[PDB]
Amino acid sequence: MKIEEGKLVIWINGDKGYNGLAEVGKKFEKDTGIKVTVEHPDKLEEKFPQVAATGDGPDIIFWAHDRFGGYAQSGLLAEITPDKAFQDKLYPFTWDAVRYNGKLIAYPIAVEALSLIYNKDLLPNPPKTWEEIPALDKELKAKGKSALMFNLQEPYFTWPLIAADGGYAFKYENGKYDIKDVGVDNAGAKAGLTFLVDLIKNKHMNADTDYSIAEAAFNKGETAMTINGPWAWSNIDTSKVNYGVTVLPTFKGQPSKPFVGVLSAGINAASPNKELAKEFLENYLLTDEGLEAVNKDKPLGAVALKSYEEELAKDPRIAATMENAQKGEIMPNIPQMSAFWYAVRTAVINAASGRQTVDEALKDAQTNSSVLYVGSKTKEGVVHGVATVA
Ligand SMILES: OC[C@H]1O[C@H](O[C@H]2[C@H](O)[C@@H](O)[C@@H](O)O[C@@H]2CO)[C@H](O)[C@@H](O)[C@@H]1O
Repeated sequence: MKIEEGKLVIWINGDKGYNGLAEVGKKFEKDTGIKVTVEHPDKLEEKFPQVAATGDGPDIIFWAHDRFGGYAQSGLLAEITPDKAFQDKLYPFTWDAVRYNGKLIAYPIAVEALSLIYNKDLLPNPPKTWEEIPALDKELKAKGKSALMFNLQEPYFTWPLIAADGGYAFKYENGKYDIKDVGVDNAGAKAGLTFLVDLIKNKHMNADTDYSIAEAAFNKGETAMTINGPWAWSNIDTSKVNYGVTVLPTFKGQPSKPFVGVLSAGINAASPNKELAKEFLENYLLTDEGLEAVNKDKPLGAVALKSYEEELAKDPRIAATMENAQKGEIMPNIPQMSAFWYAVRTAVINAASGRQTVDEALKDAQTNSSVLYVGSKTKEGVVHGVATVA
């Protein structure tokens, strides 16, 4: 087989606590002799389905739940078999996130949402509104700093602002998402993206800023604010910055609405190690000690495991995560999410760079948002012979 029998290969995004996860893997190996190798490939959410479609890849894939319906529909995921006693250990909300066509398709790990992160020494009183950011930036620029830097390459980070005044992905009614009813080019979405583009045109932000650039600037103390998730807190702890984590600014008086993700672990349908993967996930990772090892590396957010309590008091950063999560919406897990995200990525990048107007960018994204992975689609070469055209 392509996937090696008798070991586990696990893929997780490079922003998460892969070192802590590897520690859990080493404990599994110490107890059972089964080697666990953790990797963090680039473009994971795309690499996984490409390799899994050919029966290759990791035994276990970690990503937010929104990608998993597409993976399931394409036959890339094993059926998971947690018993009732195991299911009882995790919050019902988190199982809901990984339920697709009635089946649980992955193990939920933790709830993630973006928050506003700010430097208390530069900015003891962070802005309550998006609208006050230009004036704040002007003052900071005179002091050799800037107001705000965050990743402008992934639409996840701009979505909270696009959604604030009325943008939405897929309409949800009567227990169903309507894939023909998209909210990407409505008045609310246009208002939010226009605000973002104005920030860039007015030199308060730079369209080229990505995750690494924003993190480096915030953690060096060059910018007063950033927008990020729980995984980012570890590096800020290491930094010299005295930081707060708080509610995102409002726009037109309405809350920013981050899309809430549940980090989840799926088992590759091609894996010959499905029972090993179940043992590892249920009995090693989704335990107080397992989650602690990952969380101590990079924070997970609000974990799915009911029993977990490694602190004496609440973590105010988690409280802020939850406040933002409650203001936002849970991502759909439907297969159409990949098309939505590709479309909105294009719109934000093109509007931010000036390649298109906001109206044109969102018009296209609306059209483009409204099975995914099979060998004969995902293979990089041709599958028919040239002779066929004769
Ligand atoms: O930007 C589109 C992207 O958004 C989400 O990905 C997040 C992920 O959920 C977070 O955990 C964070 O760590 O990384 C990503 C942002 O760069 C969706 O989950 C993903 O499918 C989508 O492509």
